[PDB]
Formats: sequence, C-alpha cells, structure tokens
Amino acid sequence: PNPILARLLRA
Amino acid sequence: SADLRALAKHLYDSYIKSFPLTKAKARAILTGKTTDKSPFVIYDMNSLMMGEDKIKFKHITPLQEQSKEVAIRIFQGCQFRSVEAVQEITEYAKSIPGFVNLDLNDQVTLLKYGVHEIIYTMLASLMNKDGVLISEGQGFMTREFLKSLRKPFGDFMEPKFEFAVKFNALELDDSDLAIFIAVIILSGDRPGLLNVKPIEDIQDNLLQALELQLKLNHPESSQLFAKLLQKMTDLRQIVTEHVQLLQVIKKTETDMSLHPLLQEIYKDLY
Ligand SMILES: CN(CCOc1ccc(C[C@H](Nc2ccccc2C(=O)c2ccccc2)C(=O)O)cc1)c1ccccn1
Repeated sequence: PNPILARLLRA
Repeated sequence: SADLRALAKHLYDSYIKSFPLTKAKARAILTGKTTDKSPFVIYDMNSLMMGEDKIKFKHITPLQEQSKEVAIRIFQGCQFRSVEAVQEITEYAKSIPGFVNLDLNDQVTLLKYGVHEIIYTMLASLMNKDGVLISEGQGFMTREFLKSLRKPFGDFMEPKFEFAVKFNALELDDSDLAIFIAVIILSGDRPGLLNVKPIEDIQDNLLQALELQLKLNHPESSQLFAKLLQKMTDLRQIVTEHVQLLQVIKKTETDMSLHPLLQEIYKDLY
C-alpha cells in the first residue's frame, strides 16, 4: 500500500 | 564531539532549505518586528469573509464556494495546508543522514507515523496564546474563533494551542528543532518496522547531537533535554485524540472524504 508516500520518497 | 556538531549544523541547513516559514520568521511576524504588512486577522465570521481569499487554497472553485458551512471551509483549508506540510516533512526526512539507506518500506513506515507529530511540533512555532499564523504568515486566525466553530470542529485546535503554550515555554530555536524533529522521525517503536537496529543507531546518534546542542545553546536551562524528551509522548496523545475526532467527522458529516495522501496516512494507523 501507500503508493503516494513511496512515490514521494522516490525522487 | 566535533562530528556531532557538524551533524547538527548539516541538519539545520537542511531544515532551513526544507521549511520556508521558520520559527524565527514566525516570531518576527508575531511580535511585530518585521517590515512586512501585518497579517490579516480572522477573529469571526465577517473577518473570515474578508480575509478568506488570503487563505492558500487551490481547487475547482474558490474557497468561498466550497461549502455553505463556514466550519467546513476551514476544514478544507487546513487539509490543503496539511498536504503541503507532509510534502515538506518528506523532503526534510530524506535529507537526514542515513535515512535514504534504510529499507524503503521502513522509510515509509517511519514517515507515516512520524509526520503528524512533526506537524504538531512545528505548528507551535506559528502559535501564540491568542491564535495561529496561516498562509505562510499572511494571516492570523484567532484561538477564540476556532473554539467558536460548531461541534465536532470546535475541539480540533484547542489541544494544539494548549500543547503549544507549554512547548513554546521551552524557548527552543530552529537549530534545536531540526534535531528534535529528526529524533521524532527515527522512532524505533513504530508499529511494523521490519528492520529496527539501523534506525535505533541513527536515533541514538541524533539524541547525543541534540543533547550537545541544548547544552551549548541553553547553558542556563537545566535538564532542558529531559523536558523536551517528555514532550514527544504528549505529541502522541495529541495525534490519538485528533484521530478520534476525525473518525467522528467521518461517521457524522455528509460526504467528508479526505485527501488521498491523508487517507493513506490514517488508514490502519495504530
Ligand atoms: C489552522 N490552520 C493552520 C494549519 O494548522 C494545522 C492544524 C492541524 C493540521 C493537521 C491536519 N488536520 C486536519 C486534517 C483534515 C481536515 C482538518 C484538519 C484540522 O486540523 C482541523 C479540523 C477542524 C478545524 C480546524 C482544523 C491533519 O490531520 O493532517 C494541519 C494544519 C489553518 C486553518 C485554515 C486554513 C489554513 N490553515
């Protein structure tokens, strides 16, 4: 889950 | 030693880069010690009407048209601000030495549980006993006005103002706060952390750096470190009671969905 946090953490 | 001080300074620079409105700026604004036009004050329904277009809000329709209920419009303003605050905290967290080398799933868990506590730590920087700075310091919403909103919304901010009076009594500065927030993020007791030991080392290291920072910066404030450590648990209680109120709102007020980022953060939290 938490795709949005994982994407916010992957820059 | 010397390296611990270098770590503190690195974190302070990252904090200044990550958070546009600092405690120093906020106090300058709150005490009238800035050259800038003083914030528009929202103390009541009419002042909110006038002041409202100053609230930092980007959506399909202007804030005025979002709801007939004023309390619901304040709800949407606060939600929008919290989303941007979470983005800010995420950037700071990535800047914390060692953070990007943990298992990505641990980074996500730590950010999840940490970010509300960090939001409430920094919100106090924008508060005095009479209200809170909003919209990057261009507005000031009074505590009384927030307390006058109809239930459930009337009880949202009062524990935050109460926490903030005591927390601000510690007279911390931005350099202190950068390390304090880093300490909060790297808590090893968050539910579901898969690999705990590297997190425990980094948090340990941050805690020595914090100790040294307070000894150097506040030589006459005895046991300040202990007092600050005791504040983290308070923050956890604030988050717990806030989540209960949010649950009330979900179960009570027609179509009260939240932004997907906040929904993601609260889902299965504790
Ligand atoms: C008070 N304030 C400054 C920001 O203060 C914050 C105070 C709290 C928060 C945390 C945030 N809380 C909410 C999340 C969704 C909807 C409402 C809230 C409220 O917290 C709330 C509810 C009812 C009445 C008032 C607030 C979170 O959980 O992520 C984030 C920011 C505002 C208010 C309106 C517009 C912009 N700036």
